[PDB]
Amino acid sequence: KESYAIYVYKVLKQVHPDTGISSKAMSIMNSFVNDVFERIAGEASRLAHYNKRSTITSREIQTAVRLLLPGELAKHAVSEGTKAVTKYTSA
Amino acid sequence: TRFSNRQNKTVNYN
Amino acid sequence: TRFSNRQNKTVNYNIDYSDDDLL
Amino acid sequence: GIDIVINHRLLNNCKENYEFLIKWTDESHLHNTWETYESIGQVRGLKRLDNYCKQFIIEDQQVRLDPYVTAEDIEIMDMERERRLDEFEEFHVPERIIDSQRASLEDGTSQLQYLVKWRRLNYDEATWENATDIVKLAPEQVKHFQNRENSKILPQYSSNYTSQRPRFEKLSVQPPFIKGGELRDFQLTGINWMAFLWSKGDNGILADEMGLGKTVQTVAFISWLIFARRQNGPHIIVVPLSTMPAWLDTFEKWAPDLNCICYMGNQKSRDTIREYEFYTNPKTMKFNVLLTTYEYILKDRAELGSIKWQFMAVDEAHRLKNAESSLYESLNSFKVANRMLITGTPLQNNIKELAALVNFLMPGRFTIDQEIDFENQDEEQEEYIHDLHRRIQPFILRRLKKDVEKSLPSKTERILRVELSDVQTEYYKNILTKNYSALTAGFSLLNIMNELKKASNHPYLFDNAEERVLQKFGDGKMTRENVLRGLIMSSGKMVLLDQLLTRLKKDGHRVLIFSQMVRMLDILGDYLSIKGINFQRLDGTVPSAQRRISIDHFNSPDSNDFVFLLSTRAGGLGINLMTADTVVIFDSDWNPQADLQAMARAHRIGQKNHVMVYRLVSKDTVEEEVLERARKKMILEYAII
Amino acid sequence: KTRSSRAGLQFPVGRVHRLLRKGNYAERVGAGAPVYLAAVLEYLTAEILELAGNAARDNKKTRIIPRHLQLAVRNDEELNKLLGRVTIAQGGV
Amino acid sequence: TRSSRAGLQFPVGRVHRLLRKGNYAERVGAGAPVYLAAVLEYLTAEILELAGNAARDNKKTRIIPRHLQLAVRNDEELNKLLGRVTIAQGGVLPNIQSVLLP
Amino acid sequence: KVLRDNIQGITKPAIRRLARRGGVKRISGLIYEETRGVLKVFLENVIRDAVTYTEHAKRKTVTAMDVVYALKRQGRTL
Amino acid sequence: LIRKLPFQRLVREIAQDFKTDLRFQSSAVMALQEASEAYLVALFEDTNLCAIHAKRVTIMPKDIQLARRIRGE
Amino acid sequence: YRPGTVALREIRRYQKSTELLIRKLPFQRLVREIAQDFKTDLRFQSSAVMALQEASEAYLVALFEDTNLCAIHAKRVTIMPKDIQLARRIRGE
Ligand SMILES: Nc1ncnc2c1ncn2[C@@H]1O[C@H](COP(=O)(O)OP(=O)(O)O)[C@@H](O)[C@H]1O
Ligand code: BEF
Ligand SMILES: [Mg+2]
Repeated sequence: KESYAIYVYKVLKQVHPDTGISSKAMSIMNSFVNDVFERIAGEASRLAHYNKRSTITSREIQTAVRLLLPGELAKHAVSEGTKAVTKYTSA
Repeated sequence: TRFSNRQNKTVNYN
Repeated sequence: TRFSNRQNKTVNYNIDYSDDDLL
Repeated sequence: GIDIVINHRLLNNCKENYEFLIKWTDESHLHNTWETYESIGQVRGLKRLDNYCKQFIIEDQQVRLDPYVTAEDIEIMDMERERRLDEFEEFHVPERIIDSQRASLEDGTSQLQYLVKWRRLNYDEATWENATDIVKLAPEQVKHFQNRENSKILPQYSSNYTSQRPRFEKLSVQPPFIKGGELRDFQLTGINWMAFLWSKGDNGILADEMGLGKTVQTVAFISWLIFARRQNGPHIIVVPLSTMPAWLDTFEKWAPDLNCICYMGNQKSRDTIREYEFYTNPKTMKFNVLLTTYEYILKDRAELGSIKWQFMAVDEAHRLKNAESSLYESLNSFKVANRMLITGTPLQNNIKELAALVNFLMPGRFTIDQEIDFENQDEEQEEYIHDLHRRIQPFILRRLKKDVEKSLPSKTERILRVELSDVQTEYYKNILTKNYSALTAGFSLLNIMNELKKASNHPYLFDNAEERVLQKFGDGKMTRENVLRGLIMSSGKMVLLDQLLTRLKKDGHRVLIFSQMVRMLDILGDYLSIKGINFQRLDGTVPSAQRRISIDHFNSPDSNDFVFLLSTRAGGLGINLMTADTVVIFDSDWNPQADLQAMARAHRIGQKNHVMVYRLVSKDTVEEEVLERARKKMILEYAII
Repeated sequence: KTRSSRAGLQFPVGRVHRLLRKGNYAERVGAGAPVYLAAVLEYLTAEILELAGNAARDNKKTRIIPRHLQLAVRNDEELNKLLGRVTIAQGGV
Repeated sequence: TRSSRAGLQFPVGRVHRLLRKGNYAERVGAGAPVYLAAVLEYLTAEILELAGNAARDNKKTRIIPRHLQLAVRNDEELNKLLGRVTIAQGGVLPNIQSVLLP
Repeated sequence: KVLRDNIQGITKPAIRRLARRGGVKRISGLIYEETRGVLKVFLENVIRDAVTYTEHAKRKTVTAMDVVYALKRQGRTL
Repeated sequence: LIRKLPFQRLVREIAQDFKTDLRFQSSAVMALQEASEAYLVALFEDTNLCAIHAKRVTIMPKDIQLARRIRGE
Repeated sequence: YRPGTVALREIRRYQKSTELLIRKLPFQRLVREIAQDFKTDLRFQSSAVMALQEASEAYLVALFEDTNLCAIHAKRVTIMPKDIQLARRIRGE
């Protein structure tokens, strides 16, 4: 129920609208999405606790993703996050 | 339209 | 809650068709 | 290539001295010849001769060297010999020609070969063989082939009828198309009412009682509509496997001149049937009627669904219980001008099944829905079930022998309440109590009802029980008689039925045994054999030919095998056992109608004498509750009538 | 406009912002964090889906299927080494 | 009400009012409008049942004039009753004379 | 009917197919019994924890989600 | 590749050892098949690497024991 | 598809169709031009024009069916004006 398949469909149409997806693949994407989410969140939490912080911010996640993620994917994703939050905050 | 930032090896999957 | 009780044949409606052997 | 020999005649002595009635991979059964090991030499498939050499060795060992083999076991060996050799001789007689072609030979001459199918045998064997033998062995088959080549009963000869349906009304004349016997008023009125229903335009149900003629009636009606209604386009008859030969036999006696086929067998068989039997100039299809089983529909669902069927007919139509059945799906992916559903009882269990049937006849036309449903007593449901009754009544035909033919003698039916053995009491308690140690001594509790029910029929359904029983007897293991006793004592029903069987043995009575449980029918098979009884078994495992010939022999009046043992799921349906006066049921199913069907297997047009029926009921065990629920289901039948 | 559309993002910032509380990850969460998270989630899935789309397209199939995902995932060493312990149901070797 | 006393849906009071208003007769017996309303709504129930079946076969949720024309021409009795009657957005029963076809 | 399936159910041809999928060229006839043992151990490891997950739900039935939890952590370590 | 009926009967046997009474979703059985196949194939690839390192075409049980020790333990 | 197939296609299309077959503005123009001959300056409800249109089409198609029946009775496929005149006379018009 609390699932991303509609968002998967959005980005699927946004990335390869010529491709359908099996419900199996869609579920795998949902499992994948949940896995990466809990991975980054669990890390950022434990980093915040290590920093004695009761709050999580962009820096914590920006640090955590650079920890989790391969070097290119990291700086690309980091730039995407900073761009996005810049647009969000500038709005 | 959801453009990809990384420059990566081209693959043939056929 | 209402129903016919006349005897009736069996009848069907079909709008559509195909040009099977007109090639 | 080598093909495996019909017979043998005169270890190194066995290899050198003897001679064998070979067959070859590309030559029909009539090409059998007597050949010898050095004369053939090394040839592809010689391991078959090795296998037959081993068989012949063990035959010599069993027939000649083993001193224990009893005279009746030698007689059973002689039966196996002569019965198989006669069936090989039947393979040596053609049954069908499929087509003719002239072909060039290596001498530069040419010969006319007929594609010949063979008796008891199918289109895997069937092959082009020179007509020179066909014309002398079965000129009747040549005549029939020349008919079947030329009937003009084919899809291209009939239109799309649905736009118009002329009336019909009841008639009092024997069908002139029919060679196979003599309809009475009830069969004819079957024909009449089906013709009237067709003439309203409709699809119908036949539920005059089980064994009352439907097969002959349905072939007579299909003949009438082919001839009368020009229904030359294909008709599909779907049939339970075991009865497919009888349906064929019906045609082969009642309208033998019709061009109709049965569709079965491996992909090769079905392919050669499609291309040679169905296709003309591959398409238009040579046959007027195809018999199939349910699963052979799924085997060619879209392929056969490509035909414009003019008629669907359905034996044991309660095989179609619900819309979601893969069969029900496939049959509604098919399109047809007419549907006719045959079963001596129209519903097994519940209103939803009948709703699915009537939707299959006339989808959505009947306002039958859960919103009014079978509360055990309710004025509203009882009103609506009588309203549905009167709505359907123009579309159902139903009668009993009580109506149809008082000449047919009635059935005695009785329950045989019987006590548990100590073994039964122990195991049943050990299901009521949860004893994992008792399970470990002989292992799942995950369906307690099934465990206790099968125990309640027999504790030997737990394999360690036979050991621990015969060891606590101690002598039980030691001899055939001590085994026989240690077995039969272990269930009260077995003791009672052994007494009754001994009485019938003195009577000379002929009897049918039924059970739900194949392992119990195995234990009983072993009991019969150690008791020296002559009998046949039938269950869903035995393939077509052996089961057919078993039924044939048991229906043969000289059959010394006075007992037939049957599964319910396979054996309880479709078949006539007119040689049997008596029927016994070890255990009723949840569904009563299956029991009525089993009764019908005895109870038939062909039954000569008043039948007797007995149900082995254990005292104070759940089957009484099963029986009451089955009776409630029968109350639903009594409500719809 | 909605926080996602304000960021241009195609993911439920409200859900994940809620989930950051619902998972106890911290008793406080700062407004950019769920936004920044959503941005990288979108980026990550896009990279894999692009490769998987090529895999389906190369296999002449419109349907992306576990095989096509698996082929993509194992072909990028970074994704593969990132996902080295992920196992794809019905994804062949 | 009178309609409810009869168990009819149609407005017996309305039809009685019309029977007066139409000046069909100086006297209108009280049974007349009940009987008329009954047979009227029975007729409408019949043709509605047929139009519904037509909508089902066309696989449409809404009954539309085409379905009415199909039903009413297909029922010989109604077509006889309506041999000089026609409807907007109707249409001929789909049919071709066999001799025209190859 | 004397044999027991739990060993026998995993059988020479299926093992051969797995090896071929694993790119193996040839195999000693001894290998199969090692792999059955290893398989039992591997299976034994996961299912025990799935049982304990099912215990903590106090349910009689074991779901794929319980399997996913046991298989998730155990698979990453192994 | 591996046969659901034998596989699930084995699975139920082992479960029966721990609980002695179970029910299973078919999805659970499927997942166990997928896991076991993947694990076994990986171990085969390892043991093949071992066999070729020992310059054999045949894999040997020693190669299984070694691979399992080095990776698994 | 073999010539004349177009006739069968048109037949099945227009029998499937219910919609008006004739240009509406020419029709309304013509009718008001005729009405002017009976009486000047009439205004029209548009719905009146639509009703007249429907009646006109229905009457014409009825006549065409009648003339086709005549034409087949003459054992020819081409309808001829004499067929119209006969059909009208048999209808007593
Ligand atoms: N018209 C008939 N005349 C003589 N015997 C008949 C007739 N109809 C059926 N029988 C007998 O009934 C038997 C067939 O049973 P059948 O009625 O075909 O089963 P069902 O119709 O219930 O499937 C045949 O052996 C045949 O002898
Ligand atoms: F189908 Be009948 F009852 F044998
Ligand atoms: Mg039958």
